[PDB]
Amino acid sequence: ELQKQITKIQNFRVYYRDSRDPVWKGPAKLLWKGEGAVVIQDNSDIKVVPRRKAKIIRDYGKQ
Amino acid sequence: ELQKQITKIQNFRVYYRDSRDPVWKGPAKLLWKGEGAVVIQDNSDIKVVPRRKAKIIRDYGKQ
Amino acid sequence: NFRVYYRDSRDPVWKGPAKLLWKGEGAVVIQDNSDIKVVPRRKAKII
Amino acid sequence: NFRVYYRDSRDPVWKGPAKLLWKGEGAVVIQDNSDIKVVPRRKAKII
Amino acid sequence: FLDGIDKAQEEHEKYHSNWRAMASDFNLPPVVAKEIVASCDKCQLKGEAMHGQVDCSPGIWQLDCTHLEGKVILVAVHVASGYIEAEVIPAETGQETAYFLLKLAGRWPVKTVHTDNGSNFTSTTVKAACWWAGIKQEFGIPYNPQSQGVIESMNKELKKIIGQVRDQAEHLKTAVQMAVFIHNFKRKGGIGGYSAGERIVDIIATDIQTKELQKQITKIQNFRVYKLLWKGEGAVVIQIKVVP
Amino acid sequence: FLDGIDKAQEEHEKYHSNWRAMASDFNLPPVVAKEIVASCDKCQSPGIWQLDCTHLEGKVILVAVHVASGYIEAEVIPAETGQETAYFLLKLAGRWPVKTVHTDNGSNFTSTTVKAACWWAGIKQEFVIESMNKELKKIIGQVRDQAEHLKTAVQMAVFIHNFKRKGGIGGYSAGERIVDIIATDIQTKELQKQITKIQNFRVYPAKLLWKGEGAVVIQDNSDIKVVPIIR
Amino acid sequence: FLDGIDKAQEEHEKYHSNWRAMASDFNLPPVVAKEIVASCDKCQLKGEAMHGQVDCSPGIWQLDCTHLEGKVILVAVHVASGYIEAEVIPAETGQETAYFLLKLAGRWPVKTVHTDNGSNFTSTTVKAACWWAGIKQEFGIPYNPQSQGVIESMNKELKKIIGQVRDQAEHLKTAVQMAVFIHNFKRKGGIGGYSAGERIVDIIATDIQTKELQKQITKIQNFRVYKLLWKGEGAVVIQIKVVP
Amino acid sequence: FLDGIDKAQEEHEKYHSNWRAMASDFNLPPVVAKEIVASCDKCQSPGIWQLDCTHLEGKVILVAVHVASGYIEAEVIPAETGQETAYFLLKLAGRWPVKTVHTDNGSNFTSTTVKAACWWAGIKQEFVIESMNKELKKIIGQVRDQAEHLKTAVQMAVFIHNFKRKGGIGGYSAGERIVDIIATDIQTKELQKQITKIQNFRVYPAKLLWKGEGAVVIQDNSDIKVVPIIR
DNA sequence: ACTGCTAGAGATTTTCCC
DNA sequence: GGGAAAATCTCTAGCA
DNA sequence: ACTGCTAGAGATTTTCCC
DNA sequence: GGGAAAATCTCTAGCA
Ligand SMILES: [Ca+2]
Ligand SMILES: [Ca+2]
Ligand SMILES: [Ca+2]
Ligand SMILES: [Ca+2]
Ligand SMILES: [Zn+2]
Ligand SMILES: [Zn+2]
Ligand SMILES: [Zn+2]
Ligand SMILES: [Zn+2]
Repeated sequence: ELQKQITKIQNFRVYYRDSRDPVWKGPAKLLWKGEGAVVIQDNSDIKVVPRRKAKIIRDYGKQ
Repeated sequence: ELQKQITKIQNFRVYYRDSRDPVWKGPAKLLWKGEGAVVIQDNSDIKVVPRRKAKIIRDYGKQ
Repeated sequence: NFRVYYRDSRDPVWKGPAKLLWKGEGAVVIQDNSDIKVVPRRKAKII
Repeated sequence: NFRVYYRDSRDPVWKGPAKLLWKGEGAVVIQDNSDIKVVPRRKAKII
Repeated sequence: FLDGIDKAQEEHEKYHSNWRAMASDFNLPPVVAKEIVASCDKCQLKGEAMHGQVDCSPGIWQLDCTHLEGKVILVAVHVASGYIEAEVIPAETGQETAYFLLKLAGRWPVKTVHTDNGSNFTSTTVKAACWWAGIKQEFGIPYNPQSQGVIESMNKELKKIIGQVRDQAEHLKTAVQMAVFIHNFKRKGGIGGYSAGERIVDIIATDIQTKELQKQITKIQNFRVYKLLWKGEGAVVIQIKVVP
Repeated sequence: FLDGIDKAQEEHEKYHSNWRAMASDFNLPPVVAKEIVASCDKCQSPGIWQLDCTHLEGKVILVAVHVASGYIEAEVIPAETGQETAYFLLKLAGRWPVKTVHTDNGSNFTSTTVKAACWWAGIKQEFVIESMNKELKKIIGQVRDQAEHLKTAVQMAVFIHNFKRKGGIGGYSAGERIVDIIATDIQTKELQKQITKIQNFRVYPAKLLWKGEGAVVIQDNSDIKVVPIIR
Repeated sequence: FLDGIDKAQEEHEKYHSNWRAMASDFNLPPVVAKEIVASCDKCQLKGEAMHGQVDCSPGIWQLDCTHLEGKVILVAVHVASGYIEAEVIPAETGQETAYFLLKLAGRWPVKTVHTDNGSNFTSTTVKAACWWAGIKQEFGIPYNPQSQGVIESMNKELKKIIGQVRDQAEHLKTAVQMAVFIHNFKRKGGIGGYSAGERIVDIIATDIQTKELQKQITKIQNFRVYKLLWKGEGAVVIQIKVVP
Repeated sequence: FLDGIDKAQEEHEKYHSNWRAMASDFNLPPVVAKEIVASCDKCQSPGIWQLDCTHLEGKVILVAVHVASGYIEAEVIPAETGQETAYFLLKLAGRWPVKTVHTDNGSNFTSTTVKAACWWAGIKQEFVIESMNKELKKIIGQVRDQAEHLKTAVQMAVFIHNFKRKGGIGGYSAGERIVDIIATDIQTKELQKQITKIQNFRVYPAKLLWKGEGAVVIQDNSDIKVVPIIR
């Protein structure tokens, strides 16, 4: 009843950025979403992005 | 009497550029200097640069 | 045979299409209605 | 303790030095002669 | 080599030579010549070669007035999606700006607006509208238009689309709304291959769904890891650190 | 991979769930689940808006209601003119995916200018929205003393209706309902584009449902098979 | 899918959608949608995202007039070294430009000058001076100031150095010549760690020495390789190809 | 590496060639060859310009001659004023590496403005250049009919003298001679900077001549050694 | 205490198709 | 494992 | 048929020093 | 083989 919701929140993609790199890093895996930070998993690397530096979408090319 | 002059013309450094790369590639070895082209050896690679794309100096930090 | 859509002397509008006469490293020489023009390649699109 | 030499509102001249109060990601809050100013980090140099 | 320091300062007071010139002429190490040129107030004339990054939260918008054909176009962008709202206003006044902003906040979930320091946005009228609608007002640094770079890029793109369909409309109002239609729904590409209209509903539906999903997750996982945010098999995220 | 397919086929013929439930429950691609729900015989509107004109204080307020969500857009217009109606309609079509508008056959709704605007934006015209009009008029009466003009009170009422009046089943506002409905319609359109892209392929003669990186899902004579393609 | 081509052209004639929108909406491959957007005259509004490269021969200079404190500064740069010549001229006229150019050609081996299409440089007076001195005149593309980017960068740097030492001089002429001194001899860094004054004599002495050295080499090596330019042990350069 | 060192030491004590010949002939670094020529006892000006004023047609032409090369710079100045002389001198110091100027102690050369300009530019003042003045005046007479003004004839004469009048030993013009002389002076200054940078190091007590990537060249008691360092 | 970006054109690299 | 197509990277104007 | 560049500031990578 | 210094890379304003 809980792992279904955890995999559902992991089905969301995050496009994030770093502090001085102006390019948009690719679609990561959303692990956790907070009010000020967003914990992602990009390239088997768990990062904590600020919320103001992330665009989270469920890509509707999931079909 | 000739190889002395060939090594003397090889003691000159060339700073060259390519057609679409705006960065100045580093000091090559001047092999031949013509009126419109300049034959250089950069990184064991013999290139033919245009004369209008090359700055040839004898670096006086040769001391 | 190419089409060239170019940008001209202090004009924001884009003119064309024109015959491409010569393509260089950073500029093109084209002909837009019997007018030989030299445009930079940042201000021109060749198809 | 830092010195900040900054560029200001539509002025080509560079003012300073000022006390650095806060350094952010793309802007700094400084104090140049009892004037709290917010300058971008492209328009400021911190020593 | 303090004789080199004395002569290098005495020469830099005249010529304002850089660190390479003083390091080559007076036998100085680069640290000392860099200190000599850094202690001069007249030689600090260049800033950091970087750029900041705008706030791309799902609730922040960016507003700006542009001018076209002698008329004023008030444009707003959703900076997380590129969704464009635009109107032709009869005057660049805080009354029309507050009307546009109240109408936009009634249309979409606007949490924050990021404007410049134009009188339109700095007024008391736009300040009562954002207080009523619950919008936070962020103002950029004055005469730094790059702090609102999303809305200026969208002003450029909107003027380009207006110029493309200007001969299909008899007034500029129709051409502005036609360009808003074309940008929001007839041009794709970006972070999802979407148009801006698909991308804003993806952003907002994702915000709602992830908020409700994390609210249902958080009320179940109540572990204290030596507060658990996310447990995996290789790492564990707590609060926010990633412990191995 | 075939295990989830047979579980979904049995679960659909015993329960008749749609393709979204079979794609969430059994980890299938949505083309496979839609072909499962389309193989059955028992199991054989987000773009429709409705426009009306409401008269308050002598002024006229044009009101468009999303009939699937109840989301509303209102504008005090200077007159009941086809120019103002076509301007409102082009604005609304630029803001939201408007496919159909339902009007009340007035002199301004059947104008040539509104017909030209619906032709340009691609809108089809058809000739309980009064409940939405009554709730908007009572919210306007609740909020009229907070505004100086009527044009800045109908926007306050549209804000209160779309984001401050929650209800229905899940207690969502009209804005959350319209973004969920439009997101569902975008998922439907992307699934239809995915089906139309592979509806001309034939696999050796069988259909092509899903071409994975290691598997190819075909349908030979109402039998979904997984085998590891001509157009 | 020619029905998709017909409806995509009929929709692009209204909305001017890009190739991604037509490829997503009408089931088109990217080549066909790119052909539909490339056959439209109204959609060609962007040029190539590149830059050219100026002619950095050892004999070409670049001239430009700038304005400072209401006075006219005629500046020339050696674009292979950055060596700056500058004068304060009483008027932006072809007479003063021809005097400056004849004086510069008498001072340094000027083979080519690359100016814009300013009336000063386009005149018949500067055209007789370059004919007498033997200078070739290259003119840039009009209203493309990047074609003379070396001299505009040096105008920026020269104005910065003038602003640094403006309070040491009572007239602008003295400040311009002080800035020319500081740029040519008191600021180092570049392709050799040189100043511009060291770099120009390195460029020109290298040109003379390599010309004489290749003239003495060429009159000895007279082999015909199936004309020998340079023989090595891994390759052989002929004329100009590098045969293995 | 020591082979070229002993060949250069024997060749210097039999022939007394300078450090440039010993650095070109035996492939030594120039610090080593200069230490070889400095160890001997038998073998124990590019910045000097000279300024004069020449009167033609009533106008005054200030003429600076590089005394090592014969390269010339002339300007028709409006008056024999210390302002005009200091302006010419600051121009000349900005164009070329001017270290010393030799004048003819006039009222304009001993002015306070020229002294301030020589203090700022770093020039020292000292109080067959008439051969250069005569050749310039005869080239002006040869070229006066090709110009309208005298100011644009002295620049034509400076062009003809500096680049169109070749002579001397190798048949070089004054421009090639001054760029070879200034390049030789820059090589001399870079060698002096290289010597001064390592003149404080001591190698264990011996000098440090050349610190290669695999070798260290020292001098212990007039004996240049190669061994594979404190300041 | 706040902050360049966006869309298009062409080149380059990666992935799919037998 | 080559060729073609798609995805990604690089870079620029123009909006202030 | 012609063409962005230059110098400085900070980050990152490579080389030297025992 | 770490630490420090030097060399190299990245990026930006401002000149048109
Ligand atoms: Ca503004
Ligand atoms: Ca100019
Ligand atoms: Ca603006
Ligand atoms: Ca200019
Ligand atoms: Zn200074
Ligand atoms: Zn069924
Ligand atoms: Zn088009
Ligand atoms: Zn000797």
